[PDB]
Amino acid sequence: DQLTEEQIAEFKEAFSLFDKDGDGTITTKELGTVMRSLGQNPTEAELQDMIIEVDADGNGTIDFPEFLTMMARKMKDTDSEEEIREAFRVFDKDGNGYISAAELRHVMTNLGEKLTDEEVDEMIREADIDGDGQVNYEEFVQMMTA
Amino acid sequence: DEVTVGKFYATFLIQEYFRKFKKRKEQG
Ligand SMILES: [Ca+2]
Ligand SMILES: [Ca+2]
Ligand SMILES: [Ca+2]
Ligand SMILES: [Ca+2]
Repeated sequence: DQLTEEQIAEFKEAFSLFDKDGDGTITTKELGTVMRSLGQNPTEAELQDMIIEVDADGNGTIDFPEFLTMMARKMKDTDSEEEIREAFRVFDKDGNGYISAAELRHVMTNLGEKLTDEEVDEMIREADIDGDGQVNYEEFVQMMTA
Repeated sequence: DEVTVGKFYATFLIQEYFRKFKKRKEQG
């Protein structure tokens, strides 16, 4: 139940990715723009569905308290395998089952915290168990569970 | 539910991975 100041800051940083204009609410339009920047192409009906599921009052947008309520509860879910696969799909935008340095760099630039190109190479190398220069799904699961 | 919630939580998990990586690398 207990949330730390650091956990709240982490959830705030996740919220700020979707609130493109920084005005305090996530709109359906912003959600679509961010999803497409992460290589996905949701339908307008899917976008409206996602807003409605998080929007606790009726006003049609997501504010941070609504976002935090959903994320703090998700922190107590046990389906870790499904969440890690969703993260894998964010990186693996071409769906070939392997994350390249270029795919990692692309996600990095969209999500905020900057990594140098040397750090991108290092992150790939340290997860690349079999040494083909890319991160497959089973390597990614081990990376994300450490 | 898990489909919608999962997209938002996935970006958190990725941001956390990057943040922990950078913090550990620069640990004094
Ligand atoms: Ca906004
Ligand atoms: Ca609302
Ligand atoms: Ca790929
Ligand atoms: Ca590999």
